[PDB]
Amino acid sequence: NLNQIVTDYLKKKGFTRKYLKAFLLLKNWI
Amino acid sequence: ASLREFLNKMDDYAPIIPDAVTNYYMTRAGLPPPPQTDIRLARLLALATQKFIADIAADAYQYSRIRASLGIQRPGYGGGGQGGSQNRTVLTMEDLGMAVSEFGVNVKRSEFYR
Amino acid sequence: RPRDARTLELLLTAQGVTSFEPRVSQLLLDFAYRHTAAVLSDALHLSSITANAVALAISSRLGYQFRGGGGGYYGGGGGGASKDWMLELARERNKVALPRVLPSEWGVRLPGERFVLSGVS
Amino acid sequence: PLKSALENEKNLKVNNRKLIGHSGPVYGVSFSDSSKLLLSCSADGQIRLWSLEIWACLCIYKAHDGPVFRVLWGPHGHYFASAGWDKTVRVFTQDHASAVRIMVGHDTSISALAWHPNGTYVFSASDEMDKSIRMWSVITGNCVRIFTGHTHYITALECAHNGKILASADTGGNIFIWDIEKGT
Amino acid sequence: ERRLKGEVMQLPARDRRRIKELAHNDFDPYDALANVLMEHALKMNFDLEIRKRYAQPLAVESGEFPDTSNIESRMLPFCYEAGLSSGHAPDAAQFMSIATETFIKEVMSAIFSRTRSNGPGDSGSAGFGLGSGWIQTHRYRKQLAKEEEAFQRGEISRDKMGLLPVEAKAASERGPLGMADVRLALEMGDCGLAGFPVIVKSVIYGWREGELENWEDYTYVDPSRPDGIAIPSWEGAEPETSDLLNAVLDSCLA
Amino acid sequence: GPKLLWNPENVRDVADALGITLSEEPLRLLAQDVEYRIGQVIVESLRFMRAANRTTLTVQDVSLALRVLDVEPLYGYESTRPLRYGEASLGPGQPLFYIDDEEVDFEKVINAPLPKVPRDMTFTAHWLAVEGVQPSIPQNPTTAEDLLPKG
Amino acid sequence: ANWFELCQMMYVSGETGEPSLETTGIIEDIVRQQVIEIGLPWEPASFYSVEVPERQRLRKADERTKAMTKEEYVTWSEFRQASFTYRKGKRFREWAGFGLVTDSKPSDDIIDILGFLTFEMVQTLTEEALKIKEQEDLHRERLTGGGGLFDPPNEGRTPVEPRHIQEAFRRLQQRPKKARAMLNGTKLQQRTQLKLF
Amino acid sequence: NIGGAGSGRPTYTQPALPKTPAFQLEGEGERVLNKKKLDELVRQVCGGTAEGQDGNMLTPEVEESVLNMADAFVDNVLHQACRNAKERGSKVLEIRDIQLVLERVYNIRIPGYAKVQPNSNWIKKMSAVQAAKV
Amino acid sequence: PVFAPLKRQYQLARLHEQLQAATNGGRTNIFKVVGFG
Amino acid sequence: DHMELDPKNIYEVEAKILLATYPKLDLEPTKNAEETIAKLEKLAHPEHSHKPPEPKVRDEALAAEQERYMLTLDERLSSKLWEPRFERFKLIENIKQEHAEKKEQE
Amino acid sequence: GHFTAPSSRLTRRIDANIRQMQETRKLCSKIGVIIQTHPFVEADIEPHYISGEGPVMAGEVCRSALQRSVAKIFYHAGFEELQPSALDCITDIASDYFQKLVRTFNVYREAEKKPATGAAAERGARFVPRFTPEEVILHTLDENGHDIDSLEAYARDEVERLGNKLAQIHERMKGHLADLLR
Repeated sequence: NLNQIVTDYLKKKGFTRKYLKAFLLLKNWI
Repeated sequence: ASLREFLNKMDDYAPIIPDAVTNYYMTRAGLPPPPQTDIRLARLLALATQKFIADIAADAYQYSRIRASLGIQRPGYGGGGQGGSQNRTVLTMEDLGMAVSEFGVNVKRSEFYR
Repeated sequence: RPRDARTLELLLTAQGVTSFEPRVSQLLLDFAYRHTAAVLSDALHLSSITANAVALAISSRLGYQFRGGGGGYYGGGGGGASKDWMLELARERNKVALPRVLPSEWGVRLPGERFVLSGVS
Repeated sequence: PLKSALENEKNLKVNNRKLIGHSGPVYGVSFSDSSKLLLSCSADGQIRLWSLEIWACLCIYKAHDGPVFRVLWGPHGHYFASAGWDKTVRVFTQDHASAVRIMVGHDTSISALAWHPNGTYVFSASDEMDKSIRMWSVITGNCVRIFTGHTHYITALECAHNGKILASADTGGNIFIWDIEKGT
Repeated sequence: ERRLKGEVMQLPARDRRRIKELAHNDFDPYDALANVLMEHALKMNFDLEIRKRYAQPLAVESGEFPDTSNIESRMLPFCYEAGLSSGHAPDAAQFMSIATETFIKEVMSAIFSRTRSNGPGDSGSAGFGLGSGWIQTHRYRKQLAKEEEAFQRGEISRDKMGLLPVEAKAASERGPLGMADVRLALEMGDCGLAGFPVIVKSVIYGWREGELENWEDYTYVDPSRPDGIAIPSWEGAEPETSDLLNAVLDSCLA
Repeated sequence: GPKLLWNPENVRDVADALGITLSEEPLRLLAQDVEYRIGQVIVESLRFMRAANRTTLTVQDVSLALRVLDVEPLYGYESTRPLRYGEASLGPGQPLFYIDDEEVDFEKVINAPLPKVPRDMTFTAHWLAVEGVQPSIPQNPTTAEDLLPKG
Repeated sequence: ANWFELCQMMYVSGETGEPSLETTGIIEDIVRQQVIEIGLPWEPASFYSVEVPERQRLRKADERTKAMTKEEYVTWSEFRQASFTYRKGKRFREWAGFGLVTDSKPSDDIIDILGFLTFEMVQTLTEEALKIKEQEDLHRERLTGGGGLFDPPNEGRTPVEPRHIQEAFRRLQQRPKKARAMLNGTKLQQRTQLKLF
Repeated sequence: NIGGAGSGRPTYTQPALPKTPAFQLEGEGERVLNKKKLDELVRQVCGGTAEGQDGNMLTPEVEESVLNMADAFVDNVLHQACRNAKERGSKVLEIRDIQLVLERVYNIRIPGYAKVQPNSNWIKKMSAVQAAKV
Repeated sequence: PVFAPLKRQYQLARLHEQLQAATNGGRTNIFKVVGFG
Repeated sequence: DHMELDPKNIYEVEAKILLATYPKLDLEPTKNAEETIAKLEKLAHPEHSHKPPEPKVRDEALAAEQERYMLTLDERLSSKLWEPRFERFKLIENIKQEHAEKKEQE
Repeated sequence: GHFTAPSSRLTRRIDANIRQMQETRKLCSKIGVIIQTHPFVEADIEPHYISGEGPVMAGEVCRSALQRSVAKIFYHAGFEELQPSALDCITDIASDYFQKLVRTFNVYREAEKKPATGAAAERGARFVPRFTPEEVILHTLDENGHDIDSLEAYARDEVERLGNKLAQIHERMKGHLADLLR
């Protein structure tokens, strides 16, 4: 079972439990 | 001989290979066509190819002639028909294989596939 | 249609290929013939020839070609390099910091003058 | 008609052009983030950076050994990644002539690529015995996820725009949907 | 699908039986990988002389080109491994050394021919004689012909090594062989390294020559330029004692 | 040993061509090795074919597969002429096949007419579906000839 | 065998010293290997079914000839007749293994051709080895007062060594690039047969 | 000195006439000749070097590659040759095996150290095929 | 086969031999710890 | 079963281990180059922020000669002009222990 | 004329040699009787239009033209009959050689630059190309077994010499036939 192997390995490793932009935008919207 | 004079005189050394073939294979190998690449260079490369092929053909003919006058063709070069017509020299596979084996190529085949 | 030529066709068909090109099976047959001839000549020169001679000839041949195939875990495919050596190289390369870039150069820079195609006309 | 920045070609009338210079079959192309740059990879083992303003090559990258099958710009257009025959993925930046990161861990050839929409993770897939997907970290170059379950050749990959979904397809007609965070 | 039946049945029955026999194969346990994984993870004691192979340093470790002594030292462990109890012939070390020298000379000659030009002439005592030489440019060829003609009249004399002034002048410019030349020469052919993939891969995967030094030299994209390129012209806690520990370790390693 | 798809009789024929006599064990070993090599070549060729978004195995793919494996190239297999197989008969139940090949004169070859030049590459456009419905125009396929669940 | 013919041929070609026995053995091995390894039909006239009837070496040689004495001239002329197969048919055929590799007793024209070829090989080998040795000495260049009773007058001249012969042989075996032009861009090992220099 | 106990041990302990060891009174020494060997080879194959310069013909990164080449070549050749020799029933290594390996795998020929025909079945098959062809 | 540089193999062999010597064939554990440091 | 882990499950085991090790990842899309640059700068790692390496680089004589001359024909000391391991002693101890243990039975 | 051999001094004298060989063969056949052929004509293609400006990419037509040229050269080498497989093999080899040559040219033309020295460094330039346009072409020819002199000789002398020899042989054949008839 994979779970048992994973648990064993994990235990063995000690795993504890600025304004120009707005201007251009406004012009493009206008 | 000089590169400059040879390139200038290239007008008198145009090979027999058409321009379409040269453009096709130059583009396949990664070189644009003559309009962007001096036509002299394309002609020079085609001339080199022609020289190589001519040398191979000469070697093949030399190999063929000696064989003309035990008496069994070498294994591995299956190819041919009835044997041609008249006493004409025929470009068979054995001569071509023996000739090109000098250039590093190998053209062995099988005769009876079973 | 010779034999083994109707069998290679079926083998390829049974693996997805929905089309073909005549003279492909001919190419495969000729390749098999040439490989057999080369291996047999090498074995004959090595040593009646035993199985040890054939094994030695194949082992010697494998030294400089056929370094591919679909090998999986620790199978010498895709070049034949060992995974540990590649991990060492990756560790060495993945140590340096990523290059620093500024928004004014994000998309317009290029490598040094020595590694560019400048003036090749 | 297409336009060229070279004065000698002022107002030339053509609507299709050619880019020559590869010496083998071409397997990938990626338009940049209009677009002014293009990438391409072929079977000779080279990656080329073209220009869509003068229509000529600018650089060549020679970090591969064997065919290159895929290439991809980044989501924003400064980084690109390439994978090929030698079972390794590399991440380049156009400012440098060498790979800045090398990513080992696959067991067979690569057959797909993708980028995370935030431009710091990369996906890849392999064929043959090892049909698994992986997710690398651009900062460290270490895998952080593996997805298994495919049984056929994987042909495509795609990452959702929100950034929490991944879709992959194979030659059996199956499409999978993966949860990146939970790997399920 | 209909034509599939006909295609299948076109074969003889014996071939069909041979094909159908495949189902009895015992699949792919690939247990042969066990030895590979293990490797990667009265009487004479033949195992005490094989272990001596690692005692002698390699050529790269020391910097000495292998000679008869090193090869002689290396021979015996291989023989004992393969089962040759008797040993090796007395005069094998010299043969092996000569073969190694010839191989290295051939490889180096292959690399040099594809990246150098204007080599020493063939007047006498120099050049390549009956071997394969380098190319010659027009101007250098003209000057060499003129100098060779002149030297017959006694006007000019050779240098200490037998090179005429033009040849010595040309040889002055050439610099040492680098890695760019090796990389370029490996694109043309194999250079005799068809059996050493590790060397070629190491060459390919290394840094580009002259990149670490010029790590911050860049160009820019600018279509106005001719080519689109614009060239710019607890005890002892580590977080506090780390420096001292590093210094002592550096002194220890030396 | 295992079961071999390659018939050892071909190995026997090749050995006979070289004047060599083989026992059963070396014959089996050689046949198995040749089978493995053919498998490797097929794997590489299919890899190259799939890399180009196709389901049609051509000769260029096999040539590339041979190139990556460091094998000597095979020349002359691109010819556009048809492939015709002859049929000899060694004896009852042992037919043999050969490649039909008839000699020709250089006149007939050099004087032949060139094939037709295919037109240039071009592209067009049309509407495959509008709001989920396929218009019945000439470009779209006819309704006469798998596109709807029925569970 | 043939040691003395080798010595005479070396003397003719510019080796006035006294080469040791190893040089002779190596040269004999090379020549034996080459020999064992070993208008016109293909001329333009052969294109038709029926035929119809018709109708720096020199400079050095001259300098040496001008720069030798009468006794040296006599010795040089006498050595010039040295041959491998001049009135030695049986000995050469035994030393060439004719029977084991071909039908025995060919014509004597073949023997004359073989002698000519062998003379040419020895000439070329000596001429190249001399240059190699001279270059080695020239690069290398850049304590007993009183005197004895058997001391040489001036010495200074030494013969060639086996290593020089080996280097010359390696130099002679190289082929033109036209035999490799078909392996460009690939990693294929080149393999060929012995080159008949 | 045979026996394997070792020589030169200053402890408590013979043939009639033992062989003298090897010694050199004064000279360059092997530590210099071995290092100069590579530059000598480069000079040999480079064509020649002008006065006032020598030695620095290979950059530091290429000498390491050359040395690795040499070591790998030696190891591979010896490993192949020993097995090849043991194959044919021999119990000692002779120059013939090394020469065979070098000739047939590397195209190297070192001087101065000392066929195939078809059988009847192939001829019969060729005759049958040719007869069927006509 | 699988390929890798010679240097790595030689260094690994030397290290393994030295460790086998030091640990006396695995009969002695030189990595044990007594106390709490 | 025999072996503690058959190869075919290696990929699944590694996937689960990696899932356990890295439970949380950054999966927030950006919108322009500046955001990506900022994210790259923020996430830098101490262990992967080094610098590129540096290019690889390459009167008493009479006394030394006298010493070398005086050390002529010395079998062992000449070569040197030493890492003891006590292998023979350990072999002797092992064999003695084996012999004593065997004698225990008899 | 795109798919036909150019016009120059080399294709001429080659057509001439082939025609002279055919005529002499006819005379020899007449002598033997005491058979007939027709001149080689290179075909062409119907008018073709191409968008933009680029090479005409058609594999079959180009391969057939190359095969025609190879057959012409092989016949000029003194052949009368052939086998299809041999022609296919030589055609494939020729195409591969062409591609190798062009790839070598491109490999040399775009190599990594080198540091400048001497007057180049004095002017301030740092890097200069490591192969000048002359050396690029010289290396391209050398790596494939060629030289300027060999190509010049092949283009200028061999064809002329063969033509002269063929003319002499034809004159001798005519004289012999006339004398035999008398």
